[PDB]
Amino acid sequence: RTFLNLTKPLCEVNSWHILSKDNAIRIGEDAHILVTREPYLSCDPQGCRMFALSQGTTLRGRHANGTIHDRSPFRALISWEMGQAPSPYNTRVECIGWSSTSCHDGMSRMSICMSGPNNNASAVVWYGGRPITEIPSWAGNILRTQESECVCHKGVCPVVMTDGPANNRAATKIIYFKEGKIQKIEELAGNAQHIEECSCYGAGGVIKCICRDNWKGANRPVITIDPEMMTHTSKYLCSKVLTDTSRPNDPTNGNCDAPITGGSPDPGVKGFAFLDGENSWLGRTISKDSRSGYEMLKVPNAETDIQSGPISNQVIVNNQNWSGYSGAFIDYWANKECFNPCFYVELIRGRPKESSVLWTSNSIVALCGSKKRLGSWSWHDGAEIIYFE
Amino acid sequence: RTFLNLTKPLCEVNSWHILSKDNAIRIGEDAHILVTREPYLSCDPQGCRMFALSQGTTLRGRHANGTIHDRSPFRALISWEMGQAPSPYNTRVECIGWSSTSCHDGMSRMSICMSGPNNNASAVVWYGGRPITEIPSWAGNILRTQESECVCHKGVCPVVMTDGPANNRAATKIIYFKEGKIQKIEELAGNAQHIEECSCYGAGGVIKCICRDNWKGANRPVITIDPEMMTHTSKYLCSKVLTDTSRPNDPTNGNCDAPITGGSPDPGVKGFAFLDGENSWLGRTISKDSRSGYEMLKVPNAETDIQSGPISNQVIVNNQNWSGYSGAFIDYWANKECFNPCFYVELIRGRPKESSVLWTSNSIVALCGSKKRLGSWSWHDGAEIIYFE
Amino acid sequence: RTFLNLTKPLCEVNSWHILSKDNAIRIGEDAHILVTREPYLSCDPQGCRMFALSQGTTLRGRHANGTIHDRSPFRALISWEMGQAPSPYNTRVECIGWSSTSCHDGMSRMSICMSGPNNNASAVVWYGGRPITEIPSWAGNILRTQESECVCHKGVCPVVMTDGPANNRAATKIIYFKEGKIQKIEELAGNAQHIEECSCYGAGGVIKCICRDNWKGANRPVITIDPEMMTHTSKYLCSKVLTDTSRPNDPTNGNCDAPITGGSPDPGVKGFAFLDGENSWLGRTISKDSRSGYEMLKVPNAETDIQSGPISNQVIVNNQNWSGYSGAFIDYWANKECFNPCFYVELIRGRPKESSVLWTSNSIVALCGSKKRLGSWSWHDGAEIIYFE
Amino acid sequence: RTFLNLTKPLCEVNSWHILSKDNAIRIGEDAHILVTREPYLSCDPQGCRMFALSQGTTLRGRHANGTIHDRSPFRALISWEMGQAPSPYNTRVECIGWSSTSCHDGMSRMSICMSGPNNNASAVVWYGGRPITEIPSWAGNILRTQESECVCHKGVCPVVMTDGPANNRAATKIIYFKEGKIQKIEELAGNAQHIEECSCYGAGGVIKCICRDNWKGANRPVITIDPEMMTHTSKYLCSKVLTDTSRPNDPTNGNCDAPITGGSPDPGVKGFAFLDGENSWLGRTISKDSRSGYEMLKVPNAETDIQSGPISNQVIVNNQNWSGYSGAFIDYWANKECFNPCFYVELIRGRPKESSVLWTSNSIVALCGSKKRLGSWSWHDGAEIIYFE
Ligand SMILES: *[C@@H]1O[C@H](CO)[C@@H](O[C@@H]2O[C@H](CO)[C@@H](O[C@@H]3O[C@H](CO[C@H]4O[C@H](CO)[C@@H](O)[C@H](O)[C@@H]4O)[C@@H](O)[C@H](O[C@H]4O[C@H](CO)[C@@H](O)[C@H](O)[C@@H]4O[C@H]4O[C@H](CO)[C@@H](O)[C@H](O)[C@@H]4O)[C@@H]3O)[C@H](O)[C@H]2NC(C)=O)[C@H](O)[C@H]1NC(C)=O
Ligand SMILES: *[C@@H]1O[C@H](CO)[C@@H](O[C@@H]2O[C@H](CO)[C@@H](O)[C@H](O)[C@H]2NC(C)=O)[C@H](O)[C@H]1NC(C)=O
Ligand SMILES: *[C@@H]1O[C@H](CO)[C@@H](O)[C@H](O)[C@H]1NC(C)=O
Ligand SMILES: [Ca+2]
Ligand SMILES: [Ca+2]
Ligand SMILES: [Ca+2]
Ligand SMILES: [Ca+2]
Repeated sequence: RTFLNLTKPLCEVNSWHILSKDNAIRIGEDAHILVTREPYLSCDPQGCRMFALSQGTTLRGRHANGTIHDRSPFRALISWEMGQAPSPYNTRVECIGWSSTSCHDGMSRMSICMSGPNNNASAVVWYGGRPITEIPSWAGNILRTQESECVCHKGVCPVVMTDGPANNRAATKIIYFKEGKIQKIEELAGNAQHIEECSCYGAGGVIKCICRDNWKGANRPVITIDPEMMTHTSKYLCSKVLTDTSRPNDPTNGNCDAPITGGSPDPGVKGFAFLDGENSWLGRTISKDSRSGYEMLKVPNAETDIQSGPISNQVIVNNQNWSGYSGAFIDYWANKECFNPCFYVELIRGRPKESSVLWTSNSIVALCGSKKRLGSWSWHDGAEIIYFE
Repeated sequence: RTFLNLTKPLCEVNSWHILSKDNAIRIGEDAHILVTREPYLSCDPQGCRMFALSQGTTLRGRHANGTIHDRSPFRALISWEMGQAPSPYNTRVECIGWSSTSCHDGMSRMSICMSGPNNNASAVVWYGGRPITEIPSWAGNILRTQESECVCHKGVCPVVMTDGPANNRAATKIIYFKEGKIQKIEELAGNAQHIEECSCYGAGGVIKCICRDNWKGANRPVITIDPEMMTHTSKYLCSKVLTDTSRPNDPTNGNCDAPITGGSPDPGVKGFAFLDGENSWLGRTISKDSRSGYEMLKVPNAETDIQSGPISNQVIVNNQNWSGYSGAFIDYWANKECFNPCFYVELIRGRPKESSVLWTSNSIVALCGSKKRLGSWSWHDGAEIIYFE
Repeated sequence: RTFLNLTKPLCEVNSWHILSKDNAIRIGEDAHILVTREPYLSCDPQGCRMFALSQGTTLRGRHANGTIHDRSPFRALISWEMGQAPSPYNTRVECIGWSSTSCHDGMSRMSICMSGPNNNASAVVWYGGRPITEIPSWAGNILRTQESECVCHKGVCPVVMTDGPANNRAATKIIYFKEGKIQKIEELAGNAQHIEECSCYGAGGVIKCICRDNWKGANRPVITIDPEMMTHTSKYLCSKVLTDTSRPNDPTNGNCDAPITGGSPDPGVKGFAFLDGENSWLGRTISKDSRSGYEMLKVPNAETDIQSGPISNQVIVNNQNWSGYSGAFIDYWANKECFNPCFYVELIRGRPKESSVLWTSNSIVALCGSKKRLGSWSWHDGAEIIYFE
Repeated sequence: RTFLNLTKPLCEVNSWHILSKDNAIRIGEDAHILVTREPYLSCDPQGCRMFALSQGTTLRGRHANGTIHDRSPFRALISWEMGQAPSPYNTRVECIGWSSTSCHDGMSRMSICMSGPNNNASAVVWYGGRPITEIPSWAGNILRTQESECVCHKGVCPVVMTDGPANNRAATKIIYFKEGKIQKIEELAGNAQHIEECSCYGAGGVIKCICRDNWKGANRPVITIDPEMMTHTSKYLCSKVLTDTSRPNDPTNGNCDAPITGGSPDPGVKGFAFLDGENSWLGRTISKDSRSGYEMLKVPNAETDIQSGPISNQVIVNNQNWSGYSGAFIDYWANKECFNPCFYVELIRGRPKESSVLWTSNSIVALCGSKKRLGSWSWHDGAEIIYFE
């Protein structure tokens, strides 16, 4: 084994093929399946695994009552074999807490969890299954991180974190790790005005993080990171195709260097994009208002062109079904000439959209790029809420 | 580890001994057992595994309701240790979809799943647990495959696929894979008029696939494949002993080169045969109308002689019990000078034949050849439907 | 790895220490635990495992109804990590059937299961997890074997099998296996008049099997096997201390060469003994009539002296609790200069003795020798039958 | 690959970070989770595991009724992957009994369990999964041991055991093991007047065991062990900060060489401390009467200074929540220059404090030292007792 180096370009992508689906809510109606939210996937030289924040209870259990609540001492980052649903029997605890990221550097896995009260949270950084570093809150307001995978290059794994208000200017930092140890800490610089829940991927020696501006923008901030120099720049996705939720109608032109505001009633959702000239794809909920549906839009030069619009689309989840967070990952250890973009959509079931149940949970679907023009259908959660009533 | 070569002849078979039985429906009455159908077994250097298409629900779960339906976004190919029943806790997801095949080449396992809507399905081809190739539907009508194992020789694994009507001429192809990559594609040639759900095995450098003509024939198509030249020929099993379901009474003579028009009310069922001159064995349901019972018939020269009839028989499942699909596999890595034929029978329970329950599932029984003359009994599913009422 | 040989002597035993207990019935009252009976343990270079014949249903499942019945197509030999209870999720299917034995030769494990109808049963012999040999019934009346571990010496593993009446003269054979292949078959020789369910162990290059005479004797047959010459002799335990169930009161003298009759209402139970001159121990149920209680008695020269009586005792299961079958095993791979005797007791719950439930199952306790004088208590099953009503 | 040597010093500790939490009671309200008590953690070269004494029943099972009872034939030491909750499906049985210790010497794991009746208990000492040695009771009154990990140096692992009354003078021994074999036995010497349930850790070639005086002292006894010379001394923690439960108010001065008595109604609880001059931390329940709350107190020179008081505190469990036993462990195989203190708190639920249920069980939280000043949260058992009514 050797350190992963981000030497390869992104693969050409013309459509998206099915990678995995865990059907967790369908199965968890009867089997012992943990309540989760904030899922993702991350790979290593041996393959890929699903990750999520457990609520420390099963879905049918009486303790599922109240799991709309985001932060508790009963949450933990868990991982499991891709495709399986998360049970108490097949899940690995990565760290304890209510916000996370994880990535493999080619040698071992780094996992990070924040826990604690809102005014006094702390991150614990784990490497190869052991705790290495702890980081106290710097702003006394919910120190928190990506909720999808980090990316490593020559053993250096940058991680984006935020501490401060969700609805105003906050203190975002990029922390550069190696074997779980802090190499360098940078304050956020550039034109992004607020940063949450970054979705990051690497290609051609550059890491790109596509994030959530919870304060103003319905356009997504983009942080571009040089993992060798350990420096970064930031701005917004230039395209007029707005990809946060809630958002207004797409304007005539986007804005590379400032938020495009508007939309109702919610300030943001975790999301992602792959940005590679003509080979650029933006995910978004189909609804401009709610976390419903999910579509992939091929928008050439989305990163640079304020007039860029879609040239193709693929519906991943139809607009009659619930979605949620979405994020980027790549199997960097695949036997391929290029790094092939993948993504997941979190399929939220229960509260607040479905208030006939006392709980909130999700299932997962994941897809990767194809150079072919593949047919598509909706990969919605598939559980019947009435069965849980 | 090296590539498997089909260098051995088939073992002499006089009797069939019990290999495995999972008793999934009996166990699943109380334990967390996934709803399945279209099962099979496939082996590798280390041992043998059971495979099936999950319905993404447990048997006692409320989502078992409606599982008569063949195609949904909640289906997946799953595999598990031979003999165990399939639960959410002991199963590996091989790929996502509603039609599959899988085989080990001696180095790693190739698995293929079709998914998507009827008019726009796609295959994803996996190797060593990673996605390698995607294949779009070529005829826009349920792109689909074997529902039992493929077979490999010197790294080349041919797979039979069909796209188009189930009740008319369709577009069948033989696709030759190596490490999940397409080496060659041939259109079906020869005298077989319709091809579904091929059951395939190898011996003496030749692969034979015994299939289901869903259009006209109650006699089964036979495809003979040279995996070195990557060429094939096709025709029908010659024997008067007709092996599809439904079928009419066995005629005075079979027909090597044309379908013999069937019985009532089913157009076909997946089945298999081992064809080796005198050492030839044909499986079929005992009922000529329906998926009930299962028998093995030794029919010397079934492949070449229209007058060939049985010289011995073994009842596998009595005709008072439900059967289903059946298929071939071989433990190619056994410590034996010959390749010993094995088969499974899918034991279907619930709908449509048992409509007092809302679900359709199955269990599995598997047997392999013996040179001895062994006694037999019926290996029926064994669950009491009344318990599920 | 190397083939095990049996050159070492038996360790001195002055009392018995607890090795394992699975509490299967206690746990299975509310967890998914398989119905079993006929358990045992067997070891290999890595450790020891528990074995039993599953009934192919959970204990709380509706299919547990009727599990008094000994033989069905839904039974299989399952193994699992010592001390765990047997669930559908942690058990390995060794083979399919309703009578078994198993042993490790130092290189791989051999497992044998009989299945089929009473008049036409057959054994399948597995080695290293693959089927090797099949053996048809020779007398047409429930071909059957030890229900505890066999024993191997320099690759040769003898197994005692019986085919014929349970209540009169039957056809017993010793079959000598190597790598699952038949080396030699011998008809039973000597003065034992009937043989069932042998409990076997090795020491000093010799295998002793202590069996059950179901026809006449309340004293136990003893078969002495030389695994190098592949020959055997047979007689009865000489001691006046009678160890089958049912049995009469112990007489003033035993009989080395004929069955001692008497006892009511049961013709026999599987049991065991370790016979090593002054270092000899006999197990038996505490009740003379019924399968209740269990005691270990140190009976110097039990194998050779008709007047031999106990010089020490250890109650293993008190006489207010149900026992069942018992048998011998040894960890032949321990880091010791001698082979230390171990045994298990099957703790039967449910029918026929506990008729308030519809099922029959068991749990397991296992103990090994100590040279120390250890205190003792009763290791009964521990479940409350009322909880299952 | 090598025997652990206790060469490294203790790391500097300024606050405590979360390591693991299993949330067993919350999860076990619906999933199949074993009833336990007396938990701990122990690590090896590969990772850390949770340990506890099972009660041989699940929490929702009818057999959970009466599990306040400490000693039965149905208890066993089980271990499982750190962070998971203990189920019948993911737990390894280490040994059978109702008092235990375990530790890894760098090569293999030693586990010890006591079992049997009060007047005649015995220990069985296991090494690398096999039984090695048995020790009969020397005082005929509940032979018993640490209930948390032992510590090894150059293959020698000392273990503190007690036999005799809980409420008067008893017979304590230190037994030095290597590969599970007794190297030396010492009678307790020094000023400690009664010893129970030692919590032990090593640093700089010295092992320090912080114990429970159940006879007199509310201050904790401290046994100091030289694992090379295999010798020891004993006394009490000097600090006026009393750390047993029940205890009186902290006096003006502690006493290094004799018990500080008082407190009501209970004579003791298992506890721990790390003692390293200025770098010294004492755990205790927040309540001086009952097993509620848990606090860590930095008490410089607690081991040597009768006037030493706290200079910092961290609430681990709030005083509105139930706690229980606590103990020391260290990941001796961490990639760090110093050994980092860790500890766990047992979070007892059910009887006798919560008598609305018929059972007694626990969950686990574990924390390790940080050199940082981290914020803190209460890590209580998050279950709602009403859900179990
Ligand atoms: C314990 O298990 C054993 C295995 O050792 C099992 O063996 C089986 O026994 C039966 C006979 O009992 C064998 O049955 C034979 O099967 C063939 C083929 O049958 C299929 O096809 C025919 C035609 O379509 C169907 O009617 C039939 O239902 C099957 O689907 C038949 O051709 C055989 O018929 C001949 O033998 C009969 C006597 O056995 C005659 O009565 C009959 O007239 C036929 O005779 C002619 O051929 C004989 C040569 O086989 C010859 O001896 C005669 O002189 C004459 O020319 C027959 O029905 C079956 O193959 C065996 N299976 C295996 C795997 O070995 C035992 O029966 C069972 N024992 C028990 C229960 O105690
Ligand atoms: C039985 O097995 C033992 C243990 O493997 C063999 O012991 C070896 O004996 C030879 C002398 O015959 C010594 O040189 C070796 O050092 C021994 N090996 C060990 C690891 O103890 C023994 O040879 C075997 N006996 C037979 C006849 O097979
Ligand atoms: C148990 O099985 C017997 C025999 O089939 C049947 O009479 C009875 O109804 C069954 N009882 C239950 C409760 O399933
Ligand atoms: Ca926004
Ligand atoms: Ca047909
Ligand atoms: Ca008898
Ligand atoms: Ca005390």
